[PDB]
Amino acid sequence: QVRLSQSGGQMKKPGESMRLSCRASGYEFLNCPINWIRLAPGRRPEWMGWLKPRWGAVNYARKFQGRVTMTRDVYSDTAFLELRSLTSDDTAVYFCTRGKYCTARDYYNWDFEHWGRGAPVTVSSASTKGPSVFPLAPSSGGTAALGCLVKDYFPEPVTVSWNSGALTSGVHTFPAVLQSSGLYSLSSVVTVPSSSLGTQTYICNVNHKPSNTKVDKRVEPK
Amino acid sequence: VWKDADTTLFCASDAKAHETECHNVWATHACVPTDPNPQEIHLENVTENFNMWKNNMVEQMQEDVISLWDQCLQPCVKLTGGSVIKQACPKISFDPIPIHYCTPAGYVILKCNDKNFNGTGPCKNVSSVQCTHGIKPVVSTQLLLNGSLAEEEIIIRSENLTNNAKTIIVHLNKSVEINCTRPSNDIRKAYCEINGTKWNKVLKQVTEKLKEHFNNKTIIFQPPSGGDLEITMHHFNCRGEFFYCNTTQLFNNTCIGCNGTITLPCKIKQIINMWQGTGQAMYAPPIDGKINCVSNITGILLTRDGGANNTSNETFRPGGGNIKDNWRSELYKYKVVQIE
Amino acid sequence: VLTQSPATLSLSPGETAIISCRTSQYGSLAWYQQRPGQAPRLVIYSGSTRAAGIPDRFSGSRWGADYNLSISNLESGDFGVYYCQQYEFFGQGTKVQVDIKRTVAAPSVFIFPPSDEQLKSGTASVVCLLNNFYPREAKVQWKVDNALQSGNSQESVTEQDSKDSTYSLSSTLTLSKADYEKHKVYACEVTHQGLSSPVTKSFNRGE
Ligand SMILES: *[C@@H]1O[C@H](CO)[C@@H](O[C@@H]2O[C@H](CO)[C@@H](O[C@@H]3O[C@H](CO[C@H]4O[C@H](CO[C@H]5O[C@H](CO)[C@@H](O)[C@H](O)[C@@H]5O)[C@@H](O)[C@H](O)[C@@H]4O)[C@@H](O)[C@H](O[C@H]4O[C@H](CO)[C@@H](O)[C@H](O)[C@@H]4O)[C@@H]3O)[C@H](O)[C@H]2NC(C)=O)[C@H](O)[C@H]1NC(C)=O
Ligand SMILES: *[C@@H]1O[C@H](CO)[C@@H](O[C@@H]2O[C@H](CO)[C@@H](O[C@@H]3O[C@H](CO[C@H]4O[C@H](CO)[C@@H](O)[C@H](O)[C@@H]4O)[C@@H](O)[C@H](O[C@H]4O[C@H](CO)[C@@H](O)[C@H](O)[C@@H]4O)[C@@H]3O)[C@H](O)[C@H]2NC(C)=O)[C@H](O)[C@H]1NC(C)=O
Ligand SMILES: *[C@@H]1O[C@H](CO)[C@@H](O[C@@H]2O[C@H](CO)[C@@H](O[C@@H]3O[C@H](CO)[C@@H](O)[C@H](O)[C@@H]3O)[C@H](O)[C@H]2NC(C)=O)[C@H](O)[C@H]1NC(C)=O
Ligand SMILES: *[C@@H]1O[C@H](CO)[C@@H](O)[C@H](O)[C@H]1NC(C)=O
Ligand SMILES: *[C@@H]1O[C@H](CO)[C@@H](O)[C@H](O)[C@H]1NC(C)=O
Ligand SMILES: *[C@@H]1O[C@H](CO)[C@@H](O)[C@H](O)[C@H]1NC(C)=O
Ligand SMILES: *[C@@H]1O[C@H](CO)[C@@H](O)[C@H](O)[C@H]1NC(C)=O
Ligand SMILES: *[C@@H]1O[C@H](CO)[C@@H](O)[C@H](O)[C@H]1NC(C)=O
Repeated sequence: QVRLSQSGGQMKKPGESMRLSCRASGYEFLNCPINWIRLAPGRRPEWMGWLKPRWGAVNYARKFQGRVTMTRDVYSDTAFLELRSLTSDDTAVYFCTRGKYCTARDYYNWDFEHWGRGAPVTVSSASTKGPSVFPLAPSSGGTAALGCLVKDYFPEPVTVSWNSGALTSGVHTFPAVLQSSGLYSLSSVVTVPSSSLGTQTYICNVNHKPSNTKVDKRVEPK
Repeated sequence: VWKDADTTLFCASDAKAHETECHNVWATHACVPTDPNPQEIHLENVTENFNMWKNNMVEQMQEDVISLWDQCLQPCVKLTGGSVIKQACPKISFDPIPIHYCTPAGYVILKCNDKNFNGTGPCKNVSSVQCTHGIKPVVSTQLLLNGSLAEEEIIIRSENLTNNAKTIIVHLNKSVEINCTRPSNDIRKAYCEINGTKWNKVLKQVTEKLKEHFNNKTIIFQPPSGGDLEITMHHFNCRGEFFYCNTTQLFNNTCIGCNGTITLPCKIKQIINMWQGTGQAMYAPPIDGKINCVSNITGILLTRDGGANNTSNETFRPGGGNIKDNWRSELYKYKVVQIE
Repeated sequence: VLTQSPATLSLSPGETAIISCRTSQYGSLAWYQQRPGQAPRLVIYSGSTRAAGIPDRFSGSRWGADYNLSISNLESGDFGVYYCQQYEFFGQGTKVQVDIKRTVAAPSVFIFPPSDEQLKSGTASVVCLLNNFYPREAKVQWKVDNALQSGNSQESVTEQDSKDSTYSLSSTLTLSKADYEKHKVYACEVTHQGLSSPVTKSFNRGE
């Protein structure tokens, strides 16, 4: 069956360039164009260009001419995309696509039935940074709320558990938000009985794999 | 009475036994003689739909030409995958001859005699033939060589003009010679001469024609954006040698000086990419002595820049990389139908 | 070229969603569905033709330049964002989201002062939690010594809880340590459909 194996996402700074590969399989690679499309959250999808693997003929969208390059390796059915002179506008999820109608006699390019898993590309002048984990201590119906504030980390994602996962009831971890500094920050709260603030111990396990930082932040009443 | 159908066609030609040229021999082994007195019967009050982009004749011609090259243009080594199959690499006397395509019993070819017919849609001057006109299987990119000309005006052909994925074939109504030479005594460097005035007048006419299918939008030509040399350059065959020509000067937007003789840098390659499918092929070093091919430029293969949001421009670039389109540029006016 | 509407569409399971797309050109129009964090899936092409694995519930129709995609009997999986396409061009997208209906539930409101540890870094974040409420619309109003705070904060909301169908919202007001130490009374005022009157949870700095 038709499978578009894409290379993973990556982290970039403005001015650098990026390279993405997409391995085709399950069909004759020369029969039909391969397209590249980027999707930025809250923005109109952008077709970048197609490549016809036979001669490597390309058609690049006006917007990208000069900056983009599309090549392929016929001997291994792999397609390649390079995007140069990156800015923060190039932050999107880049896909490779192939239409549905694909035979040796004819094709229709634009009914994209087959997509790659995606490759999230983020372009920011922010460097990788471990998060600072600050307590949200409770005070004094009969329930108290406490939590972790996970501030100033780059990039996504960060993971939060409570009491090493032994506490999952009444837990709300919020979608992280992008501060004007460029760093991320999220809060994770949990509701507990008031008759436990002095007995049961509450620890917020924050793990941020990119910077390789783990924090076991104990939240206790001030 | 009749209905559209796909059958197995047979070929006819004027190949002679005394001619030892490769394509000629191929035709003595594969074809019957050309019908001495061809009868073309006209159909009255008949309108039929043609579709050059859906025509099995193209497929058959493709298989034939693949066979022809298989027995004539035999490369020294073929690099597949994978393996590297070596073989014999003789001198090649190759010069394409007209081949007629003919229908077996029970079938018949319908032909469109409409002058400005673009290849798809209804035709109202239909006639019946038993054979196509002579068609030289000339394999080339960007430029269509030694083909037939449009009988009236320049014609733009495309499965759908707004689909940038679709090739655009420009059919000229007046040809322009291209004179390619490789001197005697670097034995790979060659050149191609074209009369600037003629070519520019023609190009002017195709831009002014293209402008009609784009609601008075400014039309701009540009060099290819990428791809193998076979497609980024004018690629063709002459005297068994494989030529590649830089066609930048051919698509100069300003020249509409620039009216003398346009001279193109060319190169003769021994390592080429096979148009048949996947794989590179190596050929023996070029023969000695002056090599010269004079061809008629009859058509142009274009590709329109997509994503052209806004603007008052439309950009076109030469080639065009699917040889089946070379065949379509000739077979556009025919379709096979079954009787009863 | 392609104008797609409406921007957003909040609907309950069972209802029918009607997304529209206006063209100015012609040729095969297609609809795609993208679920949060997954690759888009072709849903319809030629304006009216379902793709493989697409059930009868999805259907498309046409009138001149106008194209509709209609999804009847909405279910959890269907929610996400939809795109129309004509050749290389796409629409702005339409976000279709799930709101399972339930009885109105007022927010539990909690306010958290900045930790000493954070203050030591020379910055201060005041956090206000609105826990388990319905419907999703709600307003948070920051006040610093009774002064209304416009543009000094950020909100974040969870998706609708799978178990109880409620929402939770977190609002964070950030300030320089000096500004934080300039004022005394930090209040969070919440208005919602379940509250007969706005609820203000608050605290005094350094107590
Ligand atoms: C690249 O491909 C595209 C198509 O993929 C080519 O675009 C079109 O080519 C043809 C030939 O010019 C024309 O196709 C049209 O198809 C219609 C049928 O579609 C169905 O849906 C219709 C929806 O409503 C449409 O028709 C009603 C009237 O019945 C109009 O009021 C309304 O505005 C819509 O146009 C159904 O109504 C219909 O039953 C079908 O089920 C035809 O309806 C349409 O008729 C055209 O001609 C009529 C006069 O004969 C005229 O009254 C209509 O308004 C309409 O123009 C037509 O056959 C399209 O004209 C054309 N594109 C456009 C302008 O839509 C494209 O040409 C090709 N590119 C190139 C360069 O070749
Ligand atoms: C587009 O279409 C045109 C024709 O319409 C093609 O042009 C032909 O090109 C072929 C190949 O280049 C030409 O074939 C050659 O003809 C020559 C004729 O020799 C003349 O002079 C000799 C004396 O030297 C006379 O005996 C003879 O009668 C002629 O007057 C040959 O020289 C060529 O080579 C021959 O000799 C060499 C010797 O080494 C051998 O290797 C060759 O095999 C061969 O025997 C050759 O035969 C042909 O003349 C052209 N036609 C015309 C009339 O112009 C284009 O090729 C075509 N373009 C493309 C891209 O397909
Ligand atoms: C080859 O084809 C081209 C068309 O692509 C021919 O050029 C065209 O010639 C016709 C007349 O034969 C021109 O039409 C005329 O224009 C004038 C000017 O307004 C008008 O008075 C006439 O009524 C008529 O409409 C047309 O402009 C011209 N097209 C272009 C693009 O220049 C050419 O004649 C053909 N050549 C051969 C050898 O047949
Ligand atoms: C070709 O000409 C026919 C004439 O009816 C027209 O309908 C069709 O749109 C044309 N096709 C193209 C793409 O040139
Ligand atoms: C082709 O070009 C060569 C080299 O310039 C020239 O000698 C010859 O006369 C030309 N042939 C024609 C037909 O113009
Ligand atoms: C070039 O082409 C024109 C076409 O009108 C012709 O008249 C002229 O003689 C040619 N000139 C040259 C440089 O050979
Ligand atoms: C063609 O010519 C231009 C200028 O003559 C040159 O810059 C270019 O590299 C040449 N080759 C190709 C393949 O464009
Ligand atoms: C759905 O599309 C049809 C066809 O254009 C349109 O008439 C109708 O108004 C659309 N649906 C709604 C609810 O507007």
